[PDB]
Amino acid sequence: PMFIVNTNVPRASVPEGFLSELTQQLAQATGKPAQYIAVHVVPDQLMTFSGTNDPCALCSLHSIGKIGGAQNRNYSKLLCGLLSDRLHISPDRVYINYYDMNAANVGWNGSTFA
Amino acid sequence: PMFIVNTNVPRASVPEGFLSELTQQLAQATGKPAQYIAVHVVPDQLMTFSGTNDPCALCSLHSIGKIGGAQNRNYSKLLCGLLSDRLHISPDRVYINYYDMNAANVGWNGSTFA
Amino acid sequence: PMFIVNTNVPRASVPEGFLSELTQQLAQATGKPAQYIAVHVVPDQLMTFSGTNDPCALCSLHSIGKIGGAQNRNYSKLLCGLLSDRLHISPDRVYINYYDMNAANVGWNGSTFA
Repeated sequence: PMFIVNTNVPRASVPEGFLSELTQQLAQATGKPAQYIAVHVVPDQLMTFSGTNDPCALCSLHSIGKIGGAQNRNYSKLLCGLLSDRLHISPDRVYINYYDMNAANVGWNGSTFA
Repeated sequence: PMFIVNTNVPRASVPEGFLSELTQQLAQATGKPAQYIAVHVVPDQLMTFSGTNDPCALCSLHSIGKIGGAQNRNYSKLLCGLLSDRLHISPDRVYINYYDMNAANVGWNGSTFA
Repeated sequence: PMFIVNTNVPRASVPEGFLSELTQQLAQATGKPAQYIAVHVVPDQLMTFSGTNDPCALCSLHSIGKIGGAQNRNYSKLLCGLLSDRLHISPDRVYINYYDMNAANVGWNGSTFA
């Protein structure tokens, strides 16, 4: 899976460890091995949410499978809780787009996974 | 809805107010209130279009519903018009990918819209 | 078509000429003009793969058609080979998500392709 976070919080506010904690927390939550988790954090972005420029985040989680109604609620609880606790971004200024990717549409290692 | 613009136009060429103009022009054309609209603008990118590095932009609009061929041509004329009057990017060097998100695949506020 | 690469390799490590190369190699592999190809490379990113900060990349290829089993396998050989020879990223630390876009969902020149 891959998790991307874009945020107007500044770089010096993302705590050491934050990527490694999202890696291990996502491997538990998705049940995928940690070796296939990628995390990407992009601070200091020019963003607005609900018309204001208070701290906010736009995120994406792509996974082959493990995407659905209850699971994505669970991911939002986990990921909005870490973005509030670690980055101090209120949950109601976070969006997370979830994508259930087909294996034939994810390249890795020179081939795809179908 | 969430609108993202990535462009090779430099930061200082992106005028103040441009994220509020896209917020209020999206809430009028999508019909969704500004509370739900997030906008993210990323200047100074390394990007080419048709092979050349004149001004260009790659953008995405994600929304739960309100996405279709004729709606998307309305959004394309309004957003290409703001990118050409504000950022002076030619409309034929702009791509906008539109995504109709299922509510269960959008997280917000620690849960999801399903 | 549009190809985006996000990677933690530094900007000075990207060959000057790498976007032109990717334009021309994605016009020979998708079979599409280089006028409608857009390429975007984002170095120096905060990202991890398998929980370590060794060189990695998260990419996307979007195209109207030309996207499917065989073609995605071919693009994964071509583009994993390019990022390993040019940016020295190991193919097992690259993800490429492939998106077959409906023509009605791609805006360009103030309209959509359908």
